Amino acid sequence: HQFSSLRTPTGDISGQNKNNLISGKATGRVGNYITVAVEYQQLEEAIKLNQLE
Amino acid sequence: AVGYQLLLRMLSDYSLEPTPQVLSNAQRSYDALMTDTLVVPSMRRRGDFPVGQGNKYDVFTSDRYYPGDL
Repeated sequence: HQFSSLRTPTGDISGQNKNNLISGKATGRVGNYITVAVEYQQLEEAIKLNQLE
Repeated sequence: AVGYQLLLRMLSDYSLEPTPQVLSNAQRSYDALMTDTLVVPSMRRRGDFPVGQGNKYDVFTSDRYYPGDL
């Protein structure tokens, strides 16, 4: 929050508008999916590459 | 080979019985033709067959068993 001030010779604040109270917001959202996919023949994959590591 | 096979399949049009010499020539040429294009498949390991410790399946290869299927 932020506020302002009034300067007067005597502090008559009778008609001058007083500080109003306004509240803000900051929203966070979710993004899209980070997707990577592969397709293959598992016997050809397991020819020399075991454990799929 | 192609000519002899065609002659054998075509002689019936004119109703002619082939002679033994033509038959021998045709079969010999066909045998040569089939000899030219002969391929003998080679069997492969089952797939659950173990790979011995002598192959060093720790660092040399990751295969504890043969793929053997393709």
